[PDB]
Amino acid sequence: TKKIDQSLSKKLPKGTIYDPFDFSMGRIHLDRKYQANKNSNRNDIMKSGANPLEFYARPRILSRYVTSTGRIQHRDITGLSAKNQRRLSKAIRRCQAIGLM
Amino acid sequence: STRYALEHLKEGAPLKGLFSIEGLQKAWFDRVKYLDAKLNDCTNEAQQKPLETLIHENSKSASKKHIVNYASSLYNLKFSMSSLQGCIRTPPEECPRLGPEALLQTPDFNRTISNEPLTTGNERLQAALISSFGSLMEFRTLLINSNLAISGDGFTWLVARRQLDKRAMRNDMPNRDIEYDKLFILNTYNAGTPFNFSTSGVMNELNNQYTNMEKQRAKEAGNLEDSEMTAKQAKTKFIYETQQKGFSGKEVSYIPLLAIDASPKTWLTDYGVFGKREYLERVWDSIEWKIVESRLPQRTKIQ
Amino acid sequence: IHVVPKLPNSKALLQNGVPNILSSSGFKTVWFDYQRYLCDKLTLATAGQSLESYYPFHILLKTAGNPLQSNIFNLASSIHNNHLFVENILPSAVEHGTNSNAVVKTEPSRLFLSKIKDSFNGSDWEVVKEEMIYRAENEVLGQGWLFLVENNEKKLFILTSNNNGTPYYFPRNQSFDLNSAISIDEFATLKQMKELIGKSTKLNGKVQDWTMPIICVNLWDHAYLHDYGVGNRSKYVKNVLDNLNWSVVNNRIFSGI
Amino acid sequence: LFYKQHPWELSRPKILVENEIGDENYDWSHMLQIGRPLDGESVIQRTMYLIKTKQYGDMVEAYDHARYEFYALRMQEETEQQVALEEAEMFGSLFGVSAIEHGIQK
Amino acid sequence: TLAELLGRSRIAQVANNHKPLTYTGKKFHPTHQIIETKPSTLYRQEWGLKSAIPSKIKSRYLVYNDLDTLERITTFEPRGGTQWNRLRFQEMGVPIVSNIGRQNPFFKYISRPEDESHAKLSLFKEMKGDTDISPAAMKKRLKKITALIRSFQDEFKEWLVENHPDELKLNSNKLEDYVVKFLNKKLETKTNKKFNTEIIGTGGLSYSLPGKLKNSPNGVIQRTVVPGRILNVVKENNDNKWLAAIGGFVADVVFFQSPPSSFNSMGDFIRMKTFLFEILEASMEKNGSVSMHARLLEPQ
Amino acid sequence: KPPVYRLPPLPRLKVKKPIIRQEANKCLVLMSNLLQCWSSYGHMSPKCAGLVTELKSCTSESALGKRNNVQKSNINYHAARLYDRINGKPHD
Repeated sequence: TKKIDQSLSKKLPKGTIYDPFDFSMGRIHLDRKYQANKNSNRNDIMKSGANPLEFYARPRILSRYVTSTGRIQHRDITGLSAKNQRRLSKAIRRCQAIGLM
Repeated sequence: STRYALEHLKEGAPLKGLFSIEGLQKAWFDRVKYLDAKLNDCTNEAQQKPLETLIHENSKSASKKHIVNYASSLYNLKFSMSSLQGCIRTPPEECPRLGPEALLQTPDFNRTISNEPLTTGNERLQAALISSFGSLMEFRTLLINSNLAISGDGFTWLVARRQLDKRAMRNDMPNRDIEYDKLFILNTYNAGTPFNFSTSGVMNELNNQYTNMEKQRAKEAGNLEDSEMTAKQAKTKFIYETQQKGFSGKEVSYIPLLAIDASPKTWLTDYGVFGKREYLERVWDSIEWKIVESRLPQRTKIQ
Repeated sequence: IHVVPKLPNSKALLQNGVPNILSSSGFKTVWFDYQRYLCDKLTLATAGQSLESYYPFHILLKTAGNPLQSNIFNLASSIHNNHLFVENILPSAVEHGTNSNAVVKTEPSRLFLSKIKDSFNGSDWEVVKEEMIYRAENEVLGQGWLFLVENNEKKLFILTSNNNGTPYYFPRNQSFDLNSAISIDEFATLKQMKELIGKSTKLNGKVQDWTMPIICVNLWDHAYLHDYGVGNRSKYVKNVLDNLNWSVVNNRIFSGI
Repeated sequence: LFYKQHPWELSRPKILVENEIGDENYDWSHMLQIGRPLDGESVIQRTMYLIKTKQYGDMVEAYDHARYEFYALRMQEETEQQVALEEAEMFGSLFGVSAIEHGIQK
Repeated sequence: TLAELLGRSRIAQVANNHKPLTYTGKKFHPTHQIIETKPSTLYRQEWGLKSAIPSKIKSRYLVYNDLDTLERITTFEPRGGTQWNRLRFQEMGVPIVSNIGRQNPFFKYISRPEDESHAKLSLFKEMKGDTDISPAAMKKRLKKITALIRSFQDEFKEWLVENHPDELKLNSNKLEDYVVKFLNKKLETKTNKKFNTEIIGTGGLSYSLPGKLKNSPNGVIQRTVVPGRILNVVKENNDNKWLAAIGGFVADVVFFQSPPSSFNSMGDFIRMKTFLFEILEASMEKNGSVSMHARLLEPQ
Repeated sequence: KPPVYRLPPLPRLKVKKPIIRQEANKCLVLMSNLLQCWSSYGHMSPKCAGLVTELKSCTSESALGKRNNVQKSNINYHAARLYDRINGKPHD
């Protein structure tokens, strides 16, 4: 067979430097273990400094912090500060009461 | 031998600012006399053909190497002293001799410049140098550093690649064939030549003789080739060729424009063991850029 | 920091040079100036690195196989070679500064003259010296070194190096000048050497060479120009080989006691 | 700042083991010193000497002046190594494994 | 004093670094200073750090973050492999060139205001170059600056009525120009980001000046041949070039006309084979990466 | 910022059932393939000849082959050895 699963091969980006270890299975496993959604902050409005309570009339943004059924995600998952989690939950509950979410 | 004489090099007179009287004797007069004698003791045609002819005629032959080693050593030495005129800097024999502390001085070749070609009217040479080396501070640094790196005998050349890698009717039109694509710096060691058309491929040619001779002895032995001698010799030959090819074809030649001598013979008498960089600094301030601009071919404006 | 070794009877060396070979000015250039020049450059190249704690001979062996450390190798080889040359041409290795000894008559030992006959097909020492002078003039166009070396087979032979070529490690002997033309026989030697270096299994691609120098002659311009002049290097090599210190050269031949 | 501007200077190995701090006799009028490598610290000590001697007033100007001295020394060394390798191969030096070859094998 | 000595100690020379020792993102340049120990010191677990490195470590190169921690261990990784990437780049003898034809950053050039005609582009970059700034510290750039700029009102309320009164009575198209110049002229004396942390040129990867030719026993080298590896068996999606692994760098390989048939045959194991490449050019991007372009030299 | 959770002083640091990677038996995977091969191409179909030959060799002497991959985890040995050093407990 001339085919390998993507999970068993690492694609080295262009312009990056590499070591011989980057072709091993250890690199594959190490990349899985340390795979965190750290790029969310730059794409996370609520981790930028905006007040989540100003989005109570924008269900599309709020729908990014609820599950498929509408359950607000725990702070352990959202990664927000205590204040933003508190404000975000209020925004979602207010949005639900207005009839938008 | 007036055949190897320059009008600015007069016995008994010093090249002011670079060589003293005792330093110009040893460097040039006492040195050409030896090389001439050795060239006259190897070939009887020394006083018959031009030096550059001997260099390109007896080349690639191991039996005539001594004719070409002395012939190309006297050519390089003349071509180096030809572009030197002198400087207003204090005479080398009146300055204190640099000691060990010189090795700790920081070179200032990236902050200041001096004796640029354009300042003397050679405007076409300055534009070419800026185009190929980026600037005249980059050129000066890459030229003084390349020569300073040479440990023993050698020359640092300012060359101009010839854009006639076609090989068809080559060397038939003294203008259509004298066209330079880009300028470069090249280092030669001992009796090495900066042309590269009469020497390129020597190792590949000798490599192919060795493999054929070994292959014919193997046939006498009666062997079934090898698993990776045909794939290793092939790779060695494929790399030897791909590394000597030109942009279009494989005829890459170079036109000597300038040459700085790195041999200790030139600078040891006047500057001492620690004064090679001082020698190279005074050499830069003693280059007549007119002679260099004259040698410069006409740009190949295919662009 | 690599410092220039102190030489025996240094006050005499700075006043009357080396009798019959170099003058006071000539010896200041070759040793007091050039050796300082080399050691300072070696310190600048190796300071802050592991190589600073190793003697020059060990540095050249460690760096012999590393292409991009050739600059360090050249400096280490030159420093070791220069003190090998300055050591066997020195009036007396012992420091007779307070003994004011002026009678040092050193002559080839019996073991040295026996190995010369064995390895040179019965040729005498005088004839071998003529071959050494000839080899230097025809094989070293520019700078280099002339060595009389002994190999693992107890055979003395003559090796010439271009610029800073070590006698200990054949891949870096630099005995062939590839700037000029080479015969098919020389290309075969180079091709055979390359094959030997490729048979080594070590990840550093290094081979075993047990060659050791016995006599060293500096063929650099720093040693002869000032006293002999351009073109007179054969008169310099003749004087060096005729005024060698044989207490040092004899001690370099392994006896086995 | 220096290692933020020159990230690849980090790739040059540094030895933290001291020899004898008391023996350091350095004259920082020049950047090169006998006994120590040329590295980022050479630039910093040169910058301090300039500000200490009051040749320059602003730290930025002294730092920039030292940086150029550092580039010149770095360029002379990059050429000495390239040329030394080229000159050796031209005299018949042979090398078993190059750095590129070492990486391929690993 | 002891404080003076400490500031100059070899440990002080290493700049503070807390970047993750285990980073799984894109690596473009070295992030940690390599520490080297001699063989003699390695035999005694001496690295010049606070504590002995465990004897299990056989490498002579490491990278560390903290000398000591609350876990009573040193935070280090026994690797020094970014040095071999730099030395392999040096062996390829390809000088780094500017694709924009900018001045060489390693030379003290006499520059002029040719690019200074964008005073309003960069004077406001100080407040507009705030991509990753706090929502309130960036807001402190609005009141803190306003007071500073508002302190020059009297100076600009007299200079403008003494040097360009016509514009004040005709149009503000030129007044805005005099404002941008005024602040810059009154800010060049100031020190706002007087130290620039941007990478300077190659960042130290190469100090080689373009122009020099490589002499070889077989003549001057015209094309640099370097062994490499093809990573993917299908060109980069959306790009007309494949990717190769040459000397610790990932390059974009351009093929003459066709792709060798070993590609289809090998498939996803193409990286298992070594090909010969030619390095066309090498460029440096602002992120600090090296843009190496290669060409798959195929036996012909 | 990622919340670090620090444990109180503990009588032990131990994994109740350390996980181990148990490589699959080569003979059982061969049997699972042969059984599938017969499900598609049919029982005794000539397409499964190689599978049958391989299975016979795998199980010829031992029906599960030479099982020589037994392993035990060392996490509990290291965890108990290093806990006192790395727990960050204040001095006595």
